[PDB]
Amino acid sequence: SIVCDSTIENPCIVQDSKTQFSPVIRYREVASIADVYGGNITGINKFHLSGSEQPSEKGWEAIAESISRKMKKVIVLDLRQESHGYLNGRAITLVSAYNWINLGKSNSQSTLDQENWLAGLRSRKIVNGVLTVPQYVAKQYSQGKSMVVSTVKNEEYYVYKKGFDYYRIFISDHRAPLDSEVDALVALIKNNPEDTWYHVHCRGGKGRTTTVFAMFDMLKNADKVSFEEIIARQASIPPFYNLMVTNREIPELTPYYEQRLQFLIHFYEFARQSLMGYSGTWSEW
Ligand SMILES: [Cl-]
Ligand SMILES: [Cl-]
Repeated sequence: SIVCDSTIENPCIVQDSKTQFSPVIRYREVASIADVYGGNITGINKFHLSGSEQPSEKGWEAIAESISRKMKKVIVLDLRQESHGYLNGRAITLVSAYNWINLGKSNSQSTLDQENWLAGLRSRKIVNGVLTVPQYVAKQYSQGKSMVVSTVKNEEYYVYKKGFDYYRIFISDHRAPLDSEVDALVALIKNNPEDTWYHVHCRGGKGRTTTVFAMFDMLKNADKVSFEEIIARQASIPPFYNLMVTNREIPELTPYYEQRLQFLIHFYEFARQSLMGYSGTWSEW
């Protein structure tokens, strides 16, 4: 064996949930923008759209209860390209630098690599080297804990138990979606009833989820609401993620945030033209 070092050759097992019982800390519902935002709220209040970070086992119960109270088919939209799953009910990720373990891979290969990784853990009596986020950030690669394996599960296990559907859109962390994934999101929305509830999530519940919320908003409203107002209103509810802000916590990620913003500007124009009569796909546009 080898202690991890955050390279694609020797990636780290990082536990995202403090425990299997940890609460959801970036849960929000897009429709609440209508109750909070002081600008243009046209077209917001009828969305059936919630989002979060990656839940713990118990977190899925909280999300299901939140959705039930608001309520229709529910689709959980996992935006994560990177391999992830659960070890004894705790959310875990296979982490290389900038959380890009599956960067450049086909979606097929990303799934195969995840399921092979999880199968390897599942076959062990004990898993070693499980880092917390603070330990990973501090590069304390050899200070991870061991866990006696009770269960190793993918997200689908928990989502299906709640009677929800699962659909994966493979977006690299900190980046814009690729054209295939944009087409897949637009089609998913078109191909399900207008009343469908989507619970959207990524790893941290920040950039990817907010990007997708903005895309949903543009697809419905870009012909009547300005780009500026869409982005600002999506920033008005917790966690207050403003897609305009491209200088964030990690300076080395600025290029990707900038490219994501340019994507959003182009998607806005596509969405507006689609509401004005353009019948083709994003890739064709
Ligand atoms: Cl298992
Ligand atoms: Cl406006």
